[PDB]
Amino acid sequence: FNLDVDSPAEYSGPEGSYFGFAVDFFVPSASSRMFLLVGAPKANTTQPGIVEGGQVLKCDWSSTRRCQPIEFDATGNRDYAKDDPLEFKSHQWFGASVRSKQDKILACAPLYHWRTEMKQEREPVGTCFLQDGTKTVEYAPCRSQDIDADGQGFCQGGFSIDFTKADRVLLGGPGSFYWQGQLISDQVAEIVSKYDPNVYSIKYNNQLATRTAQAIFDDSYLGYSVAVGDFNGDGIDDFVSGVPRAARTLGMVYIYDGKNMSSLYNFTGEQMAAYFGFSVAATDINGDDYADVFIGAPLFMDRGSDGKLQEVGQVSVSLQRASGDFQTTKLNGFEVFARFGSAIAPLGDLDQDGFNDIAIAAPYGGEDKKGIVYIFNGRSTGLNAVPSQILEGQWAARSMPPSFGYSMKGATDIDKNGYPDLIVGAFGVDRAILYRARPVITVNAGLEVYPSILNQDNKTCSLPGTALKVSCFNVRFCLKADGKGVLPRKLNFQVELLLDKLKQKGAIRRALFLYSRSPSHSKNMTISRGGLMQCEELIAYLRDESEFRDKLTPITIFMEYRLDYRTAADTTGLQPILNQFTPANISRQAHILLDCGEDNVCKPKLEVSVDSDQKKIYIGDDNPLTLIVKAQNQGEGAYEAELIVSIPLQADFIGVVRNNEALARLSCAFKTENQTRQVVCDLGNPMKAGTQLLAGLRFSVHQQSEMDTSVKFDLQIQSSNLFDKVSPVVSHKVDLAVLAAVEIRGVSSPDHVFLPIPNWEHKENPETEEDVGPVVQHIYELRNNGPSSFSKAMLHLQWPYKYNNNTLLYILHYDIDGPMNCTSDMEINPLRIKISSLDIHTLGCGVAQCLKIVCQVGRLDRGKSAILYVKSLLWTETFMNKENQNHSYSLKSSASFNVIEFPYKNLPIEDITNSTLVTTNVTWGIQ
Amino acid sequence: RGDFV
Amino acid sequence: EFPVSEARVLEDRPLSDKGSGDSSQVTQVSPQRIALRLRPDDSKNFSIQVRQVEDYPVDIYYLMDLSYSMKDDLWSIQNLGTKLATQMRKLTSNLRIGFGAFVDKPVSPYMYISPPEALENPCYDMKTTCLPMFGYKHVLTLTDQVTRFNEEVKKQSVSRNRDAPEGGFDAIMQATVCDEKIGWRNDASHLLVFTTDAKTHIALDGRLAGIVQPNDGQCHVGSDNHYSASTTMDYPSLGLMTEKLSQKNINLIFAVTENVVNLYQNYSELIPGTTVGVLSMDSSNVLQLIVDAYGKIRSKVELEVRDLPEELSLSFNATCLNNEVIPGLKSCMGLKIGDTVSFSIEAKVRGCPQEKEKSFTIKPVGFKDSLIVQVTFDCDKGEMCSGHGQCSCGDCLCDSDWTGYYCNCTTRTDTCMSSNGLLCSGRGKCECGSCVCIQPGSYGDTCEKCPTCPDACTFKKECVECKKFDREPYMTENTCNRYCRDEIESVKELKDTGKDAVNCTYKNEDDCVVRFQYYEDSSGKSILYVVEEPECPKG
Ligand SMILES: *[C@@H]1O[C@H](CO)[C@@H](O[C@@H]2O[C@H](CO)[C@@H](O)[C@H](O)[C@H]2NC(C)=O)[C@H](O)[C@H]1NC(C)=O
Ligand SMILES: *[C@@H]1O[C@H](CO)[C@@H](O[C@@H]2O[C@H](CO)[C@@H](O)[C@H](O)[C@H]2NC(C)=O)[C@H](O)[C@H]1NC(C)=O
Ligand SMILES: *[C@@H]1O[C@H](CO)[C@@H](O[C@@H]2O[C@H](CO)[C@@H](O)[C@H](O)[C@H]2NC(C)=O)[C@H](O)[C@H]1NC(C)=O
Ligand SMILES: *[C@@H]1O[C@H](CO)[C@@H](O[C@@H]2O[C@H](CO)[C@@H](O)[C@H](O)[C@H]2NC(C)=O)[C@H](O)[C@H]1NC(C)=O
Ligand SMILES: *[C@@H]1O[C@H](CO)[C@@H](O[C@H]2O[C@H](CO)[C@@H](O)[C@H](O)[C@H]2NC(C)=O)[C@H](O)[C@H]1NC(C)=O
Ligand SMILES: *[C@@H]1O[C@H](CO)[C@@H](O[C@H]2O[C@H](CO)[C@@H](O)[C@H](O)[C@H]2NC(C)=O)[C@H](O)[C@H]1NC(C)=O
Ligand SMILES: *[C@@H]1O[C@H](CO)[C@@H](O[C@H]2O[C@H](CO)[C@@H](O)[C@H](O)[C@H]2NC(C)=O)[C@H](O)[C@H]1NC(C)=O
Ligand SMILES: *[C@@H]1O[C@H](CO)[C@@H](O)[C@H](O)[C@H]1NC(C)=O
Ligand SMILES: *[C@@H]1O[C@H](CO)[C@@H](O)[C@H](O)[C@H]1NC(C)=O
Ligand SMILES: *[C@@H]1O[C@H](CO)[C@@H](O)[C@H](O)[C@H]1NC(C)=O
Ligand SMILES: *[C@@H]1O[C@H](CO)[C@@H](O)[C@H](O)[C@H]1NC(C)=O
Ligand SMILES: [Mn+2]
Ligand SMILES: [Mn+2]
Ligand SMILES: [Mn+2]
Ligand SMILES: [Mn+2]
Ligand SMILES: [Mn+2]
Ligand SMILES: [Mn+2]
Ligand SMILES: [Mn+2]
Ligand SMILES: [Mn+2]
Repeated sequence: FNLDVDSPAEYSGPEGSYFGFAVDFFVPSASSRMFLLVGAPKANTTQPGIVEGGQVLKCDWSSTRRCQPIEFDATGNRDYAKDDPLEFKSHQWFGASVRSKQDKILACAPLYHWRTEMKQEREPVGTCFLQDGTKTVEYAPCRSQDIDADGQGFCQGGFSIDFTKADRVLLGGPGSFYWQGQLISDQVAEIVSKYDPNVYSIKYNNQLATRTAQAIFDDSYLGYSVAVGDFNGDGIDDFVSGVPRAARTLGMVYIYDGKNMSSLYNFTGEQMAAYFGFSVAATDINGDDYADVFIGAPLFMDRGSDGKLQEVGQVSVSLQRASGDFQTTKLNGFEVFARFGSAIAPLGDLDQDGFNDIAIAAPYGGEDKKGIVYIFNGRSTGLNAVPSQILEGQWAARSMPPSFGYSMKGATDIDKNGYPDLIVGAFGVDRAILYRARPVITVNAGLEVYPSILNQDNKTCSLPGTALKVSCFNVRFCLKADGKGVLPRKLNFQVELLLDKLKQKGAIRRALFLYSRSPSHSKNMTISRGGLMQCEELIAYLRDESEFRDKLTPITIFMEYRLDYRTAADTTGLQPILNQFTPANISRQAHILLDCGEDNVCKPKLEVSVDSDQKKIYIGDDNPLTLIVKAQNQGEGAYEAELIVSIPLQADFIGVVRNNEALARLSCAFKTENQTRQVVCDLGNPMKAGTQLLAGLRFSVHQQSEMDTSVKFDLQIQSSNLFDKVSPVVSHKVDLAVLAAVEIRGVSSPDHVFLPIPNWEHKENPETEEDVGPVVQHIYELRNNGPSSFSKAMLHLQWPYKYNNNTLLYILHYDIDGPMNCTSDMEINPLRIKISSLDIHTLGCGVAQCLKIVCQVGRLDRGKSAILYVKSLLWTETFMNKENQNHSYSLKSSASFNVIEFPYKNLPIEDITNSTLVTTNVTWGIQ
Repeated sequence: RGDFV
Repeated sequence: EFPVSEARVLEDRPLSDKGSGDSSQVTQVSPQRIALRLRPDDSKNFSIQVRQVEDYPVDIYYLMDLSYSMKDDLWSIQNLGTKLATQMRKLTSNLRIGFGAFVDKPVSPYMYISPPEALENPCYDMKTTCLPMFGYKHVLTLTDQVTRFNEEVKKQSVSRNRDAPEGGFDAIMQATVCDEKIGWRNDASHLLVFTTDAKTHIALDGRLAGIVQPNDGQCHVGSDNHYSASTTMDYPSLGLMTEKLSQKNINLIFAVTENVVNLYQNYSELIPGTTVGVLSMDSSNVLQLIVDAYGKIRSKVELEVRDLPEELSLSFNATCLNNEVIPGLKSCMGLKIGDTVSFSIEAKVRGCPQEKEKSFTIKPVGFKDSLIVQVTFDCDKGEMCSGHGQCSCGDCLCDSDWTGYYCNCTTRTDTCMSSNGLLCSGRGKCECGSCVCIQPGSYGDTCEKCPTCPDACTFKKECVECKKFDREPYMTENTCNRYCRDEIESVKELKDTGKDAVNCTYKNEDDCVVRFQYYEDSSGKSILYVVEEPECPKG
């Protein structure tokens, strides 16, 4: 949450060189001090005939700020023949990628072109350079016998790179094959040991690489982004990479094995052209020691308030769970075209609170697209979604956007203070900024006044001006502070005490300070240790009763305080800061003795009462609940009375009521502070005797699953009275109920067929639907609406099969949707009739042969259904036009259901049943 | 593959 | 005691299907300009009518992918001059056409990197002498002569690069922001057809090429009629396109080949107001998508606010079908060119801010016509009003696009819209951005799902008994047009072949059994075939 923003190390570079397109920390093993590495592609070099070859520069945080290039190549292009170069280094973008482990640092020129060993070419195969103090080898895993835009001809390996814990390099190259992409991990010493300046295509032993794939995977750009951490069960690091153009521009992020180089997991974008994968980064954001994946989609479009698409950017935070799988969330940008997820750079534990941090950057954000860096914090639960601080670019434009924040690195404390720093880079101006983390002190306040209950007529102390005995009371204010890292020993403070502050401009400052009759006294102080708590105290009086009135309105003492600068380290002087969520004040309050009397001490009799308004709440939705409270005080005046309403985990607090007349509008305020969710209500500070109240408290519980037969609340009044301080604790529970409004809907496809029947023929031994008749279809759906779920039910279907040995509506085959298995008491489609090729009216199972179909159902929650799809054929033998009056039939089928089991045991339940019929009427159309 | 097959 | 006015300062009136404004200055939005004056915490309801004026003039710019893969889809592109003209004549008196072509960023990975220096004139490592790649070239400004168009369009040929994706979004952009060069008439219906063979480069793709600068939505097409910043600046994003596309009141059409359709369909779902048209049979043009597209483009009227000050929130009620009045909406679909509509806006501040003109527009997308509204205002420890969710104090004062006591309810209706574009599949009402199905046995996010709903042969039935018989409810409601579009057609006594459709049967009030058939070919084309000559009782 805090890093100095007043004096960050500002480093610059040549104009038009993109100084800051890639940044890093160089911390040598053989040296006490460390440095900043700033890649600056486009930067001209002394190399013979090479234009804009680029160059990584080593910067001195020696507060000198001079940055001189690091010698990597120095040579120019090699030849294959006379005036027929082998390579073309000019405009290779060397420095586009920069990575340093200990003394060794990898750098690359992703736009390095190479004429194949065969024909006159010029393929952007890309190359790197690996230095180690003096020794320097060239790593170009893509420059090989495998060429052209089918192999690694346009690989541009080096586009993104990274070192694994156990020295191995993850390198990425987007253009391999046909822009499919490629990841190639080679162990370091192999890259050094196998270097041979006479081989343009070196073979490394234990090399891991991702081979060519199927054509449909072209132009996916695997290797645009690279990050690495442990995802498989265990071991070292596994390869994580963003494929921005995967799944038809949706994007994806592939995770591979650090051993096999086999696929572990995959992530997919949700919106096309959003660039899911432009930026990836793995880090353990919640101190459970599991890497968390972070993908970036700087072109994501969320819906603004007005619900109109907005291109603001989005970062996907996937927390790694124990089981191997993840728990992901999202996090959108704030300004449009800012490109929020552009660069996700992990920091150390920027406040040493014991959890990790990270910073996302919207480089084209802010006023004047100067760019903004948002730093977020880690916590037990995961990542806190609110930007704890925002770094803001502060450079002009000059040609194109400063792109401040387009690149950044942080995870190393470049100095004294035990806090990680950060380097943000802005290539649109050719600069890089080092922001140092500031030391965080957590300080504790203390304030308590000796007499709490001041006594009007008590003469205890001698007034300064004139020797009089005024109502005396004393007030002390202790203060302990604790640091972490470099800062301690000299802690200078500025505490301030205020007497009776409820008195605004009205100046009825009822309490005053002794040696200087005033309600406003200030003091200076010091300490050091995290347990060492220096203290102090003062003497305040209560002016004579004759000069003011009150009837008791607590005399509240207010202690505020502040730190000062000139408290930290030599280098620039890096002043600390109080922890993020630390209140600078503390109030304690006095109460004038009044109506306590001869017994002399107010001993109040508190009692909490509550009713059973709406005795139950059904499992599922958010049930509206109201508690009708009754806080009484039958004893003396209870100071700082307050109702404390203990609510479970299922419940939640809406407010009081106000929509009533008989109920009071308490000053209730929900507060889970400790491992207890509470309501807390002002029952009036000096809750006078015989004060009876009655208000309503609005809640809404969801459920805690089968969680017994009932949820419960705990009620009790408290007060700051030394005697009879509280009321009894009163528990109020409500029963969980079961309600599942299940129902059975049914329908017929042709719900009516006209018998004249278009061109049909009577077959001796039919063999197809056309030969049989039309297709009558019946759809049966069992759907649970009631809030409560059910785990097992029974569906029963009665079908109109035959009438006097004659088929009518012959079932061919049926399908199911949802959690249901079915069974026909008769073989369906006994004549194997397959698809395609070259009593007056109603016919229920009561007056016909029955083809029954029994279905086993099990668990249709909240709003889920289950559906039977019966597909039959009218036999067309509903055909006796020779005698009587055949004319009309109502082919009726019917289905019933009986819910027979719920997940809630020990909860009252009644069987749910109901049925329905579905008719298909065949009538002689014209007759 | 590419600007062709 | 608080004078809150809204005097209508302007009033040209909707021109009656007058495509050509012979000194009549065509207008399609009636209130041309109102003037609000506001008390602190006050509202003033007003209205606006918009008309799809008949014979509105059209411009049609053709952006053609001229890379080596379109080779099979060309020449008969003579069609354009001729085929646009004719099939569009029946909709406009004034039609200007123009076209440009593109290939890809003539650079580093995309371009045929000089392998043999003899290849700055491509596809020579195979031989066909296809000329060099270019990026985006503007060949012909929007004009009257279709013959002059018919020809310059035959002169064009395929170039060639190596990447499957082709950019061209770069073209869509320049075509939009280079109004001068392109000749976009601020008074005509602007169209932009995008014909392509395959994939496309989106924004960020150009990092490979070493390009790290964002598209400035500026016009960079000078005298040589070539996008100059092509090689120095990335491809434009869906957002910038969207934005510029809507500002310059231009309509993007995606006339692309089959293999790659669903891609541009999915792409169109993100650049709302964009339509996709299939271009495959042989290949040079087919079924004049343009016509069916322009028709489609002008099927709905959607109001779009521009420059509205934070303080005042606008609520809508749109009466689309004959004084029916649909609340909480600001778009009407199903319209045929010529129909008129009206929405009632209701602006409202929340404690009036500081004075100034603060004018702002409200206009239907695609049109120049706009109702400009000049606003003015007459203002010369623990607050329990809460419960959270955008609820301010004094006692809950919800922000813009948030209603309800607690302020949890939304004015948004976008999340209520179906695949077909109808609010809740036409079976329920949007309630706080969420449908609550008027349950004919349905459910589902947008009440799309309803397996127990009756066979289609019941919904369509009412249409045949209206469109082909003049006598059923849908007619008895005057709503048997915008509400029963489809496309009926009296089949020749015999039933069709396409066995991937259904054929219905029923009895009309005249006790005769009518026989029809619902079908859906390629643009999802709804088409009914009524058996001319229903079986009736003989005697
Ligand atoms: C590196 O030097 C080159 C020239 O030595 C600079 O750019 C070249 O300058 C010529 C002459 O003005 C221009 O045509 C081009 O800008 C470059 N020439 C060619 C052939 O491309 C370049 O700006 C310098 N780079 C930096 C980062 O300073
Ligand atoms: C992650 O996604 C990729 C691509 O969709 C999957 O890789 C493909 O897997 C199939 C099945 O073996 C192969 O035929 C293809 O060659 C693979 N293509 C590529 C580019 O890798 C991969 O299986 C997915 N990984 C996981 C863990 O689901
Ligand atoms: C002392 O009183 C409170 C600290 O408890 C400060 O007032 C606000 O307290 C709320 C507590 O939730 C914070 O959200 C606000 O941000 C505080 N105000 C400010 C300006 O930070 C108050 O400022 C403190 N100091 C003084 C002199 O009263
Ligand atoms: C099928 O026909 C039957 C009657 O033959 C219809 O069921 C009911 O029939 C009685 C008897 O006249 C009527 O009074 C009821 O009004 C009918 N019910 C309904 C819902 O109309 C039934 O309507 C017909 N169903 C279909 C799908 O054709
Ligand atoms: C079965 O269906 C519904 C409950 O979901 C009830 O059915 C009756 O309800 C209405 C009559 O007042 C109508 O909608 C129905 O036609 C009517 N049908 C019957 C058979 O009563 C009924 O309470 C439910 N029965 C059970 C046991 O759940
Ligand atoms: C926020 O809006 C919701 C909209 O659904 C409202 O909540 C309702 O939820 C209950 C579901 O059983 C209804 O029965 C209640 O009538 C209603 N809740 C309340 C307190 O009235 C409501 O307006 C808002 N939610 C809350 C908790 O107030
Ligand atoms: C109903 O059945 C199908 C519905 O798709 C249609 O049948 C026509 O197409 C079939 C497939 O090519 C052919 O096998 C049929 O011969 C043809 N029918 C006729 C009359 O030519 C049509 O909609 C309906 N057919 C009938 C016979 O009612
Ligand atoms: C590597 O070997 C194979 C290939 O994926 C696989 O079965 C195994 O789980 C992988 N991991 C290890 C540790 O071998
Ligand atoms: C007498 O004086 C004070 C005056 O406030 C009174 O509250 C208390 O009873 C006595 N003080 C002490 C220190 O006992
Ligand atoms: C297009 O989107 C739909 C899903 O909404 C589906 O057809 C498929 O996932 C996408 N197809 C293509 C080619 O993008
Ligand atoms: C929307 O509903 C009608 C439409 O005229 C009218 O009440 C007003 O325009 C809107 N509603 C309110 C409450 O103003
Ligand atoms: Mn591992
Ligand atoms: Mn974790
Ligand atoms: Mn932390
Ligand atoms: Mn530090
Ligand atoms: Mn007492
Ligand atoms: Mn192409
Ligand atoms: Mn083609
Ligand atoms: Mn290309």
